[PDB]
Amino acid sequence: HAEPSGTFYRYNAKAIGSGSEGAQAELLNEWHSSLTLKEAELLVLKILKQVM
Amino acid sequence: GYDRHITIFSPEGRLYQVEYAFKATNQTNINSLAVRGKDCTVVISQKKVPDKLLDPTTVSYIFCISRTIGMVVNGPIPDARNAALRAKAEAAEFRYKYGYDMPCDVLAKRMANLSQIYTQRAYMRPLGVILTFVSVDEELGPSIYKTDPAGYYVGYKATATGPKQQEITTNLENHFESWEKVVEFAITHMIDALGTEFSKNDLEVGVATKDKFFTLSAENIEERLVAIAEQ
Amino acid sequence: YDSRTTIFSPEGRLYQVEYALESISHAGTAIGIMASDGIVLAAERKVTSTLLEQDTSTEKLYKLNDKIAVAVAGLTADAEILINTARIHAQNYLKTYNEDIPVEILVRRLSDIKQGYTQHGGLRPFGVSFIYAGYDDRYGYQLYTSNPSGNYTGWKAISVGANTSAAQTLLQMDYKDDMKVDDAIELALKTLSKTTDSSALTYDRLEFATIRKVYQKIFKPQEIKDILVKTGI
Amino acid sequence: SINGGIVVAMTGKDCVAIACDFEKIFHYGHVFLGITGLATDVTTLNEMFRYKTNLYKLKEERAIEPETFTQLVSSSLYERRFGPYFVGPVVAGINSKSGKPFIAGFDLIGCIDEAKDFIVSGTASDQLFGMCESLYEPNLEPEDLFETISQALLNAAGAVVYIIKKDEVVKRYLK
Amino acid sequence: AGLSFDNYQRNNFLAENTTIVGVKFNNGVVIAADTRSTQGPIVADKNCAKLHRISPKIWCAGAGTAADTEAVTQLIGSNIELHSLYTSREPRVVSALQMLKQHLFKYQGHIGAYLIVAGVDPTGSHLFSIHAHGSTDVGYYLSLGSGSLAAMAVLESHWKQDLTKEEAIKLASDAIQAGIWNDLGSGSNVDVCVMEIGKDAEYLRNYLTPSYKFPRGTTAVLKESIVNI
Amino acid sequence: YDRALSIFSPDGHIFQVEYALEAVKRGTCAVGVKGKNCVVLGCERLKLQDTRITSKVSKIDSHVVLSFSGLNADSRILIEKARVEAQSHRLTLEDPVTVEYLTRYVAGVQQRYTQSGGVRPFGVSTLIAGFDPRDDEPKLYQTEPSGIYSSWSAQTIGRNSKTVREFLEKNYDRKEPPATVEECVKLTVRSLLEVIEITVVKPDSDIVALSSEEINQYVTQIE
Amino acid sequence: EGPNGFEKLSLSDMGSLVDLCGQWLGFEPSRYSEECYRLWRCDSAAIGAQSGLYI
Amino acid sequence: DRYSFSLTTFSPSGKLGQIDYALTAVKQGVTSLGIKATNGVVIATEKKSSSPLAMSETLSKVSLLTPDIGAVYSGMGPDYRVLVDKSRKVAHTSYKRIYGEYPPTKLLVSEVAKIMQEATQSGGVRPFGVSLLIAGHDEFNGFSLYQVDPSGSYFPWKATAIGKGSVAAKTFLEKRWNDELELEDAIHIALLTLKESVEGEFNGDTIELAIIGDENPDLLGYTGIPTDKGPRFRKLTSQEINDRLEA
Amino acid sequence: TSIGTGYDLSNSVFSPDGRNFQVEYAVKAVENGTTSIGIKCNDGVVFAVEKLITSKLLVPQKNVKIQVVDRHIGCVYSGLIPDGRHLVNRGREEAASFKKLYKTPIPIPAFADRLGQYVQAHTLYNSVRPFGVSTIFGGVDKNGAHLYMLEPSGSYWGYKGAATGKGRQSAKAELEKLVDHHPLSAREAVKQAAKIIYLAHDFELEISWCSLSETNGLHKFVKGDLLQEAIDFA
Amino acid sequence: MFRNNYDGDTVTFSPTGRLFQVEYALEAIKQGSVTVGLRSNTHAVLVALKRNADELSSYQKKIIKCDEHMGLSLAGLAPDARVLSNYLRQQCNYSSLVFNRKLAVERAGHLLCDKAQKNTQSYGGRPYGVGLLIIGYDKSGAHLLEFQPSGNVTELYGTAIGARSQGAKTYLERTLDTFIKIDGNPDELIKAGVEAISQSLRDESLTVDNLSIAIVGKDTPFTIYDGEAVAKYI
Amino acid sequence: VLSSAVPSLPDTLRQQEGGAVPLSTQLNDRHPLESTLKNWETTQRQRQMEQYRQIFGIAEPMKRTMEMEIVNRTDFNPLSTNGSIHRDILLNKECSIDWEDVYPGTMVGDDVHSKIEKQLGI
Repeated sequence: HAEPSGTFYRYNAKAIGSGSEGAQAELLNEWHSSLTLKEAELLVLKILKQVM
Repeated sequence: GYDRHITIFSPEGRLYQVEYAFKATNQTNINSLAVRGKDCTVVISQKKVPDKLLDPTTVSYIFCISRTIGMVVNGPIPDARNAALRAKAEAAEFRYKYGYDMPCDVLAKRMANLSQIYTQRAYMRPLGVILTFVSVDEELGPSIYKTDPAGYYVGYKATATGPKQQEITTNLENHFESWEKVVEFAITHMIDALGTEFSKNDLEVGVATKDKFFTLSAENIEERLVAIAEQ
Repeated sequence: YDSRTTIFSPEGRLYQVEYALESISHAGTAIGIMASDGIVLAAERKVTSTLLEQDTSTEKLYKLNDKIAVAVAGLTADAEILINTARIHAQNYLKTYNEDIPVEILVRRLSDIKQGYTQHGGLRPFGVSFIYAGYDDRYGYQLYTSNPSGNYTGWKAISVGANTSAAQTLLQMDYKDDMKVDDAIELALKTLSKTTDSSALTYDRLEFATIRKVYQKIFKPQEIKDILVKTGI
Repeated sequence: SINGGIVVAMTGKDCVAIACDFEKIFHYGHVFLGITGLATDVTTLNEMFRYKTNLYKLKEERAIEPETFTQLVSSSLYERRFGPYFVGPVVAGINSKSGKPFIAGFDLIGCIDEAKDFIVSGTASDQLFGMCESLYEPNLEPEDLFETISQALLNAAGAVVYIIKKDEVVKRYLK
Repeated sequence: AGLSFDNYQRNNFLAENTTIVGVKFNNGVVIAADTRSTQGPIVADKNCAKLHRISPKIWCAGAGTAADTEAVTQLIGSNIELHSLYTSREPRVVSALQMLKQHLFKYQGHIGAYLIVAGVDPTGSHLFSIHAHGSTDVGYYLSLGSGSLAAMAVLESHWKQDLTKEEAIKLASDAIQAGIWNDLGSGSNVDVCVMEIGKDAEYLRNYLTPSYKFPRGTTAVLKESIVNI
Repeated sequence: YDRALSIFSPDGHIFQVEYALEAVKRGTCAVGVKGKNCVVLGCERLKLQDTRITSKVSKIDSHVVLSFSGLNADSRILIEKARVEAQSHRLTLEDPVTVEYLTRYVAGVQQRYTQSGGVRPFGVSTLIAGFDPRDDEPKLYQTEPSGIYSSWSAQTIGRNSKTVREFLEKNYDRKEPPATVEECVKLTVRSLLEVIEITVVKPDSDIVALSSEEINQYVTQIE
Repeated sequence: EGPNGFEKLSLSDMGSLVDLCGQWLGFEPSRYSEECYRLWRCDSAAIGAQSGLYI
Repeated sequence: DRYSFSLTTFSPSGKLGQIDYALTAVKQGVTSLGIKATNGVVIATEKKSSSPLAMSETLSKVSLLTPDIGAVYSGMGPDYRVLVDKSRKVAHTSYKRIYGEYPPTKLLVSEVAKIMQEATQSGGVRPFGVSLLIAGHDEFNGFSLYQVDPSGSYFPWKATAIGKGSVAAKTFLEKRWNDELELEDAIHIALLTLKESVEGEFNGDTIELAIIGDENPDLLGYTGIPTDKGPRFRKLTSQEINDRLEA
Repeated sequence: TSIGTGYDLSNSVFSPDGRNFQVEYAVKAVENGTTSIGIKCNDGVVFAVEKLITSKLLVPQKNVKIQVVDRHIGCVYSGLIPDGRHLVNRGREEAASFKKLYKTPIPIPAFADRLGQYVQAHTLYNSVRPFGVSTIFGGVDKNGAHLYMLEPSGSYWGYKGAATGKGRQSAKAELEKLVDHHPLSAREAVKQAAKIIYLAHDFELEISWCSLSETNGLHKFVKGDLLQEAIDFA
Repeated sequence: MFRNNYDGDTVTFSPTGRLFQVEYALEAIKQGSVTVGLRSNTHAVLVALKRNADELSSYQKKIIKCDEHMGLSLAGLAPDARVLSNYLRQQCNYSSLVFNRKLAVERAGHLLCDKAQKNTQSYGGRPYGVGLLIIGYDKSGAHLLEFQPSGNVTELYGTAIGARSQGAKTYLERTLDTFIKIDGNPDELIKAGVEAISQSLRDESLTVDNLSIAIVGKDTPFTIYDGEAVAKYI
Repeated sequence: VLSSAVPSLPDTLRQQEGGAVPLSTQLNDRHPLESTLKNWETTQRQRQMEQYRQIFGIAEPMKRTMEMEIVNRTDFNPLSTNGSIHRDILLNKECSIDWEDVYPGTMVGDDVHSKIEKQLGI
């Protein structure tokens, strides 16, 4: 994640833009190391459901 | 509004920033005097130290711009020294380009023209000094030319500058073979006009002759005062 | 929102450019009429004093090139810089194509220059508006006007400067598309007379030129007086 | 090639004559300019002088006189002093006010040869210098001037001759 | 800006396919020159003026590339006029020498102007010679041009200290006459200028000056026309 | 925060850039409609005006077209820069400019002029329409002073834009776009009557300005 | 600092803030702090750029 | 720092702020007038000095731009001095070095006006606070007199006055001008008009007068080549003015 | 009047009284620094500083406040740290350049002028602020000892005794008495300089001097027995 | 109140002589995380407490190596730290190419000092908001430099910068007599540093993730201990 | 100006020079005096500043160059190539003429906006 301030952070899961505060809170509840790609795609869509 | 902080016309048609520069020339509280002899020009200037610790030797407002040209500055010395280096360089360049010594009047024109830039450019402030060039031109003979921050330059047969220039000038108007005589003449009217007795430490003198311009030392000034006392 | 010309006000308007347009409203009225066989340019010489050299003092009408002329309303100082640029630009086209520059191209370049001065902070808008009258093969006789904002519009008969609204109204009611250059002259005299703030429209206050048949003739004061009385003004 | 044509100018009595062998003789008002050399330079100079004279007329509201035009050409030619125009120009005209016939000739970089008798330029000039001097006389009439100028041009070498009066110009062609 | 070099390469591709003397006398200086101009062996224009005027009392005469001498001389004349107006003083000859030599040095001698500058200033009379490369020298008498050697012989033979106005004119004129007779590049008449400290410069142009009418209709005419201004 | 381009408002948008949009909203109305194989551009148009030396729709190339709204003076210069790029691309490259490329360049110029406090951004929003070279897919793009360029099936900019962008939104179906020149033209005309000049661009550099639209006006008016 | 509705708080303030209001509100301080920091720091108007603008 | 916002901008009334203020500086300045006669032109002004000890010869307000052209000013001297230095320089670069002769009055005035105008739209320089009465002679246009204002607008005048006594002097010139004026008569009128405007002492030392009239070969500095004739601009000495006053 | 509201928010602006207030404010920044004095002797000069120790963590040998612009020039400043060290390096550059070109140590009067122009150059334009340091500098050259003191305004003079900083009025008053009483030898002044600092005043005393006789024209610090003797005298 | 009028930029002096705009830059360091530096006669150590933007984000790099012999830590604005650190690294490498000398630690800290003090004198630019702790070991030996954005570089035995750095500073002063004598024992010196930074903590405890340690000496080129390698020192 | 489509080629059209024919590699055969004469004034000015630095110190060149930059950057007139009136005074060329002054020296790229962009590097 590259902020305009000139600092970049290595993120396991990141949400930016409108509703990022809600998305990040849920990503903290739901992300885990063993998260496979398929459920990650569903997870991304699930996160989009709440904040969209 | 902005007219007070930058050099642009006010509704009255006057540049306030340039006029405030004139008042800065009297901050040093020093007044000068320049008169012309038959073959030499002499300029007088007070040397109010006044502090005991301050060394009077380095307190000089008279600069040897060139071999024949010297100038006396009324106002803050940091602006005076900046002006000196400008004039000290314009004279040399003129000799290089045109092959003969810088005349007194032309130098005032160049410095005055430079001052005109500061009165027109918004981001350049007026220098805030009054320069009195004294020299003995090989063509016009002795001459005195005075420059002011407004960009004006005028030749004078005799001029005084400072807070009490009006007092000094009025005496010269009423009045109107060697440079030692004019020095005594100039000092006497400074004493008469201001009413303050002078010593070597309180006075600095510059003399312009056919050959060169030089500033009298402390002991040399004392000799002239002694000669005055003989009267 | 009017201290500088590079700032849009919340209403999305440039006050500095608007003020430039208002400046022209205080200038001498210049009126241009296109006839079926020529064009007529007239202007009110507002700056008047009997000590002023009424002759050889063309200040409103200028010759950009053969078959082109401009009537100036607003700051005369600003016009001279644009006019000289137009004269240079017209000759470059001839030096390049060996053909007289079309009027449309010349107007477009000048308006672009004026537009640029409304797009730079250190440049104020040109307080001047032109009335271009010229002739070229592409469109024949054509008449244009340009504003400080840098936008031009074609016209059959246009009045610029002071009392433009009053003069323009007179043109609409009287302008017949099939008039001659002569009839345009009477109308041009007529429109100014009812529009000028002066008691009477004398020649010394007035300037004229015409493009017809192609010769452009800027009228000397001697014949301006002759046409004035001929029209009964 | 069309390069290297010969142009000649002569001064008469209240009249001047300029002749040349696409045209190499051009006029800007009442002043005539003849250019000899590279055709590209001839075309370029005409456009440049037309550009300059036209601005001069507009700015000054007055036609450029031959004396003034002579300096303009010289100054323009000196520009590009390095890599000049391969042309030798000749100017002929009559001053509007004084009416004195005027002619001049230049080198590559504008050396004003303001001869009071005649001017030639271009190839084969070496032959034409002597012929003009043998035939030339001072104060010829416009008709007599034509014979002298035409005879020098034809025998030295179609041809065209301009006879310039105060308010009249005559253009003639020769066998 | 300035000289452009706009067609140096093109011209290269296409190619691949006088007497002047100065005499200083007691109360001034005299400059003289011939009046023959040659375009190669041909005499392009006789009766030519070779004495330029940098200022009212500073006159110049040159050789080499004619246009270069005319170009710089006029340019320096403007600077002298402007500088005099700026300083409100009678211009010095040394002033012209410095800008004239500095200008030539700037162009590395490509401007082939060899000049003799003579004039009178408030500091006295002067006489200088300038080369294309900027080098200069000062002498009581000088000579320049193809006929310089012939003229110098007369000057050396007859010149003396504190010459009079009349003698200097005769000496300078005689020197030019020697070049006229003995050098091909020099000929025609003699132009003489006299500059004195307390008097206006005297330009003595032409100081020394050492039928085939065909019947009308001889030349046939194809056609005639009238041109309109 | 209002008086500079280089300052963000506390809520997080540059007001000065926004103020340029209201200038566009003050300009004359422009419309654009994408058919299946064609694009239609309609524009909003005194007594003494010379109508024979005036077209609000200026073509940037043989196959590209560009309408605009807002300050006319700014548009006339933005158009000129686009025209030069179109030929320059046709010169440095061989193929003509892609419609997406031109709008990207035009938007870049508008975006570029926003990168300094001493320059007034162009108060003009462009409506670029055309066909890619040797392609039959209509493409319509819109640019804004801020420099954002977007692809639209149908868009209107300028005076009375919301009212006209609402009429199009309900009458234009992305799944049922008009499939005839008449159909799109009728929609564009009907779009303009809610408040005439119509231009039609067809593939292979076939640009024609319609005349006698009164038939469509009479037909639409009756219905 | 900042205009009304956009005030920014330093990470030091946030620590001093949750662990003190918890005294009055009466929540389990460690669990309450653990919940609050996630909501403070992950993304919020109060933290702003302070999470990446500083080392 | 790529730019600087313009000092001169339009007011809501359509007027340029600094321009009008600059005109006021000219109005508050010392008076200067010019009169165009049938065979010459006169330009006159009076010298105000800080102290009598000033050398009047150095207070040259009337100056020579070309031998046939002269100028006088009212307002800020330094601005006029700079303009004259550029005007003389421009007369050589633009015209003389191109055409070999000095420019006519109208062209030189236009180029001076161009210099003054470019200061009216700039972010660094205020407009020049001077109005110049430029008088000169042209071979074709003949004698002419132009007044150029800070805005860069120049007008030809038969007779005009600028400065503190502009209105009073201009009305006085109105009642005492005609197409038949002789240069000698014009000088008499100019000295009169300047007498009402001048405060204090009126002689040849407080007054300087220059005239464009017949040539002055004595001022040319050299003889010969009669085609090159003298200058026309002549600055009357204090001696000559004093003689004129007593008459 | 000491604020000058309206004419004090920008540099290179003259107030109605002719004063440039930004420069005056820079003077007040000088008055808040540690007092520093300089005494001119018959054979050299002496510098003294009341270095206020902040913490033990500072390395004592590397924490030196009396800078040496050149081998023969000593410099001590009071005021803003960034400006003081910036000026010293620039002055250091000038001294090296003069030696490089003319192959001789730069004279003190010439060195002061070069600094004065640089300091004064920042009072001309509004894009820069005046240096907020008054620098006491001096040394020995062909003409003997020299002591100079330049202000934020760029004005400098030669002094028989100089003082700056918060402890300025007291030091100057006592410094005047010393000159009046002994109108000094390099040895004697070191003791007197220590005395003045202690009178002016946790702080430590730093002293340096440069004299022709006792240091053959070089600038050296005071250490060991000499230091303690000066403290004992104080 | 009155501070608002004179804190607009780094060019306006306040009527009291204060230069606010650069004071704020010094205050910006308190926003950064605490870093601690200390050195013995032969060894120098840096200890830094990294911070993460969120629990899903990696901890920000806080210690950099300019060469094998010296390095630095960061505290304050990230963008300024990026500029200064890499600019310094551009100078380590430059000297070797043309001259083939190691750029001494003292020179490294002072070439950067000139960079920061320019921004405090000119309009437009702003003072850097980052403080540095540079540690290295060269011929002379151990070195520890603390650079402040106001162009003030100080040689230090130990120091701490960043949020709540006062606590670490107090501990270092209380233990200066001890860790200086820890010579030839790199392991013990780090333990002292880790203890020093521990006092600055409020809630967060030491972990292998957030903690970073660096050390350099005669037998130890600049090495950064991060991750599992830091477990022993905790 | 480099081509917008490809940022590695000169924009042949916008750079009106007579086609791409005047290619970059071919502008190497030059008049011997061209390079020296083109930047002669610059060399003299820089040499003059060096002497000021040696004698008067770095302060004087800084003051001279800062004044010139103030004049140059505050002067924007896209309708005149003539030097500023104050530029001559600072350069001390207010009473001097040169061929660069006498000879100061297209539909596409000579517009004002071209200079506005270059002036501001926008």
